[PDB]
Amino acid sequence: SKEKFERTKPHVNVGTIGHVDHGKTTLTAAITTVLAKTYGNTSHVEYDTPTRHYAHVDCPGHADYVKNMITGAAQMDGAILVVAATDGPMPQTREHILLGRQVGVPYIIVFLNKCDMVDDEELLELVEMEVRELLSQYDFPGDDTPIVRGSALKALEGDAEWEAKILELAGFLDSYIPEPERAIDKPFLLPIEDVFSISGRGTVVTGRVERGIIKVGEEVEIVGIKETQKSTCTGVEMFRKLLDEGRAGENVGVLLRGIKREEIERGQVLAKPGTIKPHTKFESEVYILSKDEGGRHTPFFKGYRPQFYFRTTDVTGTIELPEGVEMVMPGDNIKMVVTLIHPIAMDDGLRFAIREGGRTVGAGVVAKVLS
RNA sequence: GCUGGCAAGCGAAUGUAAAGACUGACUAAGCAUGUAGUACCGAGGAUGUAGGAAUUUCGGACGCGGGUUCAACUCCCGCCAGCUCCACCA
Ligand SMILES: C/C=C\C=C\[C@@H]1O[C@](O)([C@H](CC)C(=O)NC/C=C\C=C(/C)[C@@H](OC)[C@@H](C)[C@@H]2O[C@H](/C=C/C=C/C=C(\C)C(=O)c3c(O)cc[nH]c3=O)[C@H](O)[C@@H]2O)[C@H](O)[C@H](O)C1(C)C
Ligand SMILES: Nc1nc2c(ncn2[C@@H]2O[C@H](COP(=O)(O)OP(=O)(O)O)[C@@H](O)[C@H]2O)c(=O)[nH]1
Repeated sequence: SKEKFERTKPHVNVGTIGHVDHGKTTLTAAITTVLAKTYGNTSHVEYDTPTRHYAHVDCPGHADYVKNMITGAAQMDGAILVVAATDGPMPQTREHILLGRQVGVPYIIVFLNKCDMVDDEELLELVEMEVRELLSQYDFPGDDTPIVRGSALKALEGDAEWEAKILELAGFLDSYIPEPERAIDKPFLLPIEDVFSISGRGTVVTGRVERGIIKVGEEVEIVGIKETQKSTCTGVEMFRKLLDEGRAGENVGVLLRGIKREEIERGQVLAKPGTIKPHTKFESEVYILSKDEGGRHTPFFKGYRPQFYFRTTDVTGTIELPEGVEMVMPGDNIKMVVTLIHPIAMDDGLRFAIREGGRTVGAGVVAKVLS
């Protein structure tokens, strides 16, 4: 809160969701150190590339942390698959790539650690070919993707070769990730993802601005679980730096006045007044396929109670279908009505995720609202 | 049925009552194929192998949902209702 941030080199979000205990934290720390040297839980570090300013999100690679990882990847603009070159693909890596494809991460860069732990020039190529084949078979891009090999912990050790290699890694990261599209057309909207309580400052809510801008001193409305209320913003900041306005697409922390830590939970949205209204039941078309798209095999019936993940959080919901469909067997391209317990401010065209038993069943697009 | 040959009175003895074949227009009365009928049932005949009565039970409900030992009413998971532990300072 002592640095006046300059809105140059537009913000781009990059997230590392690589394999567990394969060097994600070490890799991001090494990247930050080498960039700050040559240029002068979800860990949100930042670094200013000469091309663009990036915010690096090291997400937890644990399966049980998938719920917050969903927002971390939806938050994310470019994925970094961090994997060891001595073990190759893993079930955890496959789950992570499936989640990334289901959340819609366009650009992914593969990094191969433990390059020097292997005294050969064929095993590294074999594992690179294997991961490339995995990407090409799991609906991912192919030979037009920069694949990065090298050591993630020696990048911090005194060297020159690996420093140059990681600098080249950062270069094509910023090359392969062009200027992203921002949605500052509609009024301001920001889904909440974390809450902090600053002693002497107050409560601050973190998140990626979905749309619109936030000027210092603007009135906004909290809409979400069990509550729709009003508030005032004072002191827009980003990564402990002074800001003047907050564009859309970057993870920022907005300071709210008259906010209670227990009263405000994750799942709500800070919108412009009179824009969106929370609803508990709405009509949506489902896009489940027969068997090979996450959906189950046996022809289940009504009363299904899945979690409907949204931009922020999820909630257990019920589904009702119009007459003409005796069963709700997988293969549901039809429209139905979904009722949720916790009301969340929603708009037409919203894309949500249907999940159950730790696996995604199908997608859904909001068609109408029944309040 | 009027008549039909005549006895019987015109108010007397007092009546055999078969009704199928054959020609053809057939789409019964333009118009597709005909000599007995493929229709229509309703108290005329039959199904009784399967669905209705009893009779063994499958179905359910211990929070729901389902991929689970079927013996599930906690044999595998995601939630939600409480207890605890921390991560958690734009
Ligand atoms: C994943 C949960 C959270 C997502 C959040 C929301 O997802 C979304 O609502 C999203 C809507 C598009 C959503 O609902 N996703 C969540 C739910 C739905 C899932 C989406 C997308 C899919 O389409 C039916 C999606 C995989 C789709 O398959 C296509 C190809 C198939 C790939 C293979 C893998 C699959 C499945 C598979 O079963 C499979 C296999 O076949 C062989 C081997 N092993 C496998 O395991 C293509 O790759 C498309 O991408 C939006 O992206 C929102 O922006 C969001 C981020 C708020
Ligand atoms: N030998 C070797 N070890 C590595 C390399 N990259 C990462 N590591 C190991 O990975 C560990 C760091 O794991 P960490 O990032 O904290 O786990 P994660 O966050 O779940 O990915 C370190 O102890 C390193 O020994 C590498 O290139 N070579």
